Amino acid sequence: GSKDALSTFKHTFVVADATKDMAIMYASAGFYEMTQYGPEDVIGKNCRFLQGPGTDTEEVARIRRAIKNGESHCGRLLNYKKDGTPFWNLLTLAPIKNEQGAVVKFIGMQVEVTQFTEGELEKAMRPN
Ligand SMILES: Cc1cc2nc3c(=O)[nH]c(=O)nc-3n(C[C@H](O)[C@H](O)[C@H](O)COP(=O)(O)O)c2cc1C
Repeated sequence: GSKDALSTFKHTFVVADATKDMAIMYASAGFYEMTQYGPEDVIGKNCRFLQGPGTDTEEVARIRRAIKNGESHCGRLLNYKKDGTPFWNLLTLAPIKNEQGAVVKFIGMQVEVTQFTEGELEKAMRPN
């Protein structure tokens, strides 16, 4: 669920400033809760700091290329919370362009992968 109303009180995202080398300019409350990092470790930084051992170099290259090309993208990447816990991050990226069509910012929406249970599916599919 995206390309739909987005606020911090519900969602996990960050916003990068393309005019400052894609440094994060804003992070939702969910982002801090998910990663365990606080603003002092995030604002002004690049989100690559979440990557670590075993993060897939070819998925990282696909992200880098999508951003350079100004394209939307998603891919699952291994990331690490502040305590060193690995987690799978389903990262969706979307450019933000000005009226001249230049990329000025990127939004990144992260979803920490959790197991989806037969019970949760029953709830999703449960009629009417
Ligand atoms: C808005 C935005 C959000 C991002 N969020 C994450 C993230 O949650 N985890 C991550 O590993 N990389 C994230 N990235 C990707 C890195 O910032 C970086 O673009 C990627 O590692 C590829 O560039 P590099 O090869 O220079 O590291 C995000 C990028 C952007 C632009």
